[PDB]
Amino acid sequence: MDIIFVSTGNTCRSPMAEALFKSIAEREGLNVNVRSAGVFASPNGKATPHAVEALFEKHIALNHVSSPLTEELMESADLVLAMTHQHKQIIASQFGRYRDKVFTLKEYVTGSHGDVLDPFGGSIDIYKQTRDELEELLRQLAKQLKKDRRLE
Repeated sequence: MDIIFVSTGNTCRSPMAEALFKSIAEREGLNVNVRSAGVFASPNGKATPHAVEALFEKHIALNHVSSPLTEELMESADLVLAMTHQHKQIIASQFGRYRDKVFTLKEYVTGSHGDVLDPFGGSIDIYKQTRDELEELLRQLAKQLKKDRRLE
């Protein structure tokens, strides 16, 4: 029931995923704790302006503080969903004890190997396309988690 989304900087995809998923899960009455982290994150970080603007259009306020992935986070998580395969492997090399909870978002939800590509430095339309890709995956993730008895 404790889910963590992980990207590189924890400024774009992963905070977007966390905010979109919180919104979706609350609509559906899922019992989840949602967090996000970055494998190379410098905290004190806000989400990027385009990430914030992309969610703002969907009436979601992306108020976020960037955070590094910690051993404490890895331990409390039931599921760790990485944006790309490279993230998955980086997490696995640093937190090998917890590899069994780490999957890419696309592989966990769709069964397909695929990455959620980095929008950083891109235009607002790049971010809106990332938002839309994420929302689709996350709506499916929400329906799937409904069947997980770990939701208590």
